[PDB]
Amino acid sequence: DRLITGRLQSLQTYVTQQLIRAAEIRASANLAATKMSECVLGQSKRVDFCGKGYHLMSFPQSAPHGVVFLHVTYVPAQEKNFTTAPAICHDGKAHFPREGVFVSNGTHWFVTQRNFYEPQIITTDNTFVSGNCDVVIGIVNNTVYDPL
Amino acid sequence: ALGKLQDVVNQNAQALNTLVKQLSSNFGAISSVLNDILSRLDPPEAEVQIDRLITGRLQSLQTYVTQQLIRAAEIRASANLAATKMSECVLGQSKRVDFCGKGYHLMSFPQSAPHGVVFLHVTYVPAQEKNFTTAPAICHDGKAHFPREGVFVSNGTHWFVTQRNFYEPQIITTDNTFVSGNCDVVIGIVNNTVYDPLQPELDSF
Amino acid sequence: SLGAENSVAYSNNSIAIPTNFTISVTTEILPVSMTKTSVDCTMYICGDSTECSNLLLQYGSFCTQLNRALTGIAVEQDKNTQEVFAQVKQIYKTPPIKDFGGFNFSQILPDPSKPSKRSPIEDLLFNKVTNGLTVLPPLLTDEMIAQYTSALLAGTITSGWTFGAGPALQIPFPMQMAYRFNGIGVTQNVLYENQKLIANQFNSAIGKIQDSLSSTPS
Amino acid sequence: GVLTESNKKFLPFQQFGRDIADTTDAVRDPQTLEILDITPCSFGGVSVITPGTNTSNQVAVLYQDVNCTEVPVAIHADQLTPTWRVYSTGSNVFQTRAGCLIGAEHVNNSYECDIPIGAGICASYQTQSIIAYTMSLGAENSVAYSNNSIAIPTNFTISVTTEILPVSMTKTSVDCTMYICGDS
Repeated sequence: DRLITGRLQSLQTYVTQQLIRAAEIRASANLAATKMSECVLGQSKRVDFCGKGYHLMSFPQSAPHGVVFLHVTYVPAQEKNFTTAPAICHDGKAHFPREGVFVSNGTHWFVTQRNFYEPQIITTDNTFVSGNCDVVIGIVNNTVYDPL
Repeated sequence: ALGKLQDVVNQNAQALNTLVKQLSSNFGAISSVLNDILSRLDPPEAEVQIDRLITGRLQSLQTYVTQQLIRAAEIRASANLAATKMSECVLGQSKRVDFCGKGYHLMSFPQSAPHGVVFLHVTYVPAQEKNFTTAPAICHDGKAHFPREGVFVSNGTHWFVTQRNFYEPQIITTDNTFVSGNCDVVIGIVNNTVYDPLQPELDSF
Repeated sequence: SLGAENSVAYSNNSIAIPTNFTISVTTEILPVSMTKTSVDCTMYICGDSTECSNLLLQYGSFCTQLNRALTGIAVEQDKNTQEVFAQVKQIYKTPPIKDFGGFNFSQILPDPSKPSKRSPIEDLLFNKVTNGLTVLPPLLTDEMIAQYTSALLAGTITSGWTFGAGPALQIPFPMQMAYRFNGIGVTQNVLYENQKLIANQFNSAIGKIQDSLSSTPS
Repeated sequence: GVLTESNKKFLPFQQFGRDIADTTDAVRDPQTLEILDITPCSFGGVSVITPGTNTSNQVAVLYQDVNCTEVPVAIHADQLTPTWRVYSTGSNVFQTRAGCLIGAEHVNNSYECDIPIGAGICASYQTQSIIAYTMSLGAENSVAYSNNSIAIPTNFTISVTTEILPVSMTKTSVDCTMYICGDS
């Protein structure tokens, strides 16, 4: 009786610990499956989910009892100081960047990408107008050239 | 189809019957009825017998409580996932792939079920496709051109631009495209004409 | 020391803009399965004895409870892998000519010379990782898991994300990467005007993974 | 156990050999100093593979962790009923990595897994008897990739899939005192 009680208790402890560890493994596998569906079969806007940086693609790899994800990310590099402006006033009207941000190397004002410096010339297609220039704070004076 | 709900209900009902079945187990005592060991034995030995039975039953009830305590965590994880799905598929449109259904997600409609929930994910799936020649850019005047919200496709002789998920070919103008750089750096650039809506009108006026 | 002290040059009219970029490849590991072990209560607790079994009949369904729980763990271990890998209805296959616009995937997609259809990364991974108790075999052999991994890799390389959400629609891989840059707010022309450098960084980054994994054991 | 000629080298005076688990894996002969391996006699589970009774009444049996040779001795074929003797022998005895499968016809084909066996083997019922095989992970496909080729849909389908998630369980509560003691 004493031996059976002891052995049974040892088996019960083993089963209990295995059940808890299996739940932990289930959570990990569920996270892996979501990562496969959201990093491999698509691009994720979630920050820091598919690797550190702006996720581009992930290539899965198998392993013993697991999976390995190689993450492809775009990380901006070689930054540079610039002067900015919330808007540019041209004819008493306020102009805002449709898809970018106004920057100035000192001589001219350009609109570029929020994540890569490709300066352009501020046109009536790179910007849009909203009201007069008496409201925006920090608005500056420059010309909105029109190719028309 | 309701495998998950049935599994939960069965696993709960089973193992609740195992506890009750253990209520008729000796555990090495003389009988599995406390009254009987009391009414057939003197307290000096009925005490020992009942002690053995108490130890066995305490073990059985403790085991059931631990199992339920782990199954409760599993159902909590399932309900937290379902609450997240309700928030991100029913209360909004998700761009998470394979989260709200299989396909491009549009919406969902929730339904209730005993001890659970059922979601109806409405998704958009492309159906009939063709194959077309394509190019990264188009050269017009020594300047590389790229599309703004689409891709450049050819019906075999006519280069067109269309959206990436529904074939709707449109005329390549300077409006649905954008100029950047020259026709020398891009790889696979092709030659075609980017019609400007202004000059024909200017000739007209 | 929690880390390097750093001070941003914040102001009311100063912005910093990136002029270059780096393609970074990094590895994430997630455990997916566990060893399926099933134990028999009687053999472990009694073994040869028969009288012991008769006494154990008095302990009720302690054997049934433990065996049932352990089998549940076993079935779950296969359900996990099935959900993680079997997310493709078909098995997409890479084209016979691996000319993908300069992106070299040879380090990640299988080479037939290895007996198991495994890429060099998977070979490094397998090589590096080293009484009534029975370890059941998995429902999927490592070959089958690799087959799913190749299918997903081929689908993504040849059809972008169009195959996890619909029929696999082929798309040129440089064009796919342009769609992805447009995804992170960088216009596609940056990729076209820098394809050689972008592919080269991608290839070098892929290669560094093998060295970063083999030397570092933890 | 199964005493077999061992190839290991005991010391001249050593008489016992134990593994990592403190279990004997080699024994020496008391008279002739012959050192022999001790491997525990075969054991394993017995699984019955059957299509639903509402579909059919034939069965096929699996023995885990066995070479197919020791099924007739291990099962007590002479002791059981004549019906059990059918699955202790026959011509269709297929050996898998999961053990020995008796009662299913191994084929050279591949289909969706229907009843799992292990090591990639799955078994099913088609003409009209039980078969065993290696699963095929879905249809093979080669996408027509080309440096200037695409595929663009011209039509679309609005599908509605169904997902079920368990949310709660019965709020059962047991009184420890009355359960263990009743009125006692």
